Amino acid sequence: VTMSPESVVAAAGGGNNNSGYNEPQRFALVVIAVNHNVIRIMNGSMGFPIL
Amino acid sequence: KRRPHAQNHAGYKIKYCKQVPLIPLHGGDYILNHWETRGVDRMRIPGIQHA
Repeated sequence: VTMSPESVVAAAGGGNNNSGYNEPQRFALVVIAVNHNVIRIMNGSMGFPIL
Repeated sequence: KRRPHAQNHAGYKIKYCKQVPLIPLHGGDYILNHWETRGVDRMRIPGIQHA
């Protein structure tokens, strides 16, 4: 991922009153994936054959 | 005068002590039934998954 000029200028402080970026700002990256699974229902119990 | 009646024989009190099994009657609880056993997944393909 490539960052942004707004982010690199707001990383440091220097903003005026009610600007939000008057103080140093740091960011974190989060990644979420969604996948499939198979559930077996027999013998009064369940589980993942492939896990 | 009639002869008095009372216990005369001392009986047979076998020495030492005997045993009883002292086993739970049904045993339905305290024990699972090979299913819903926590920490293990019965519905799993054999370990050929890492093969």
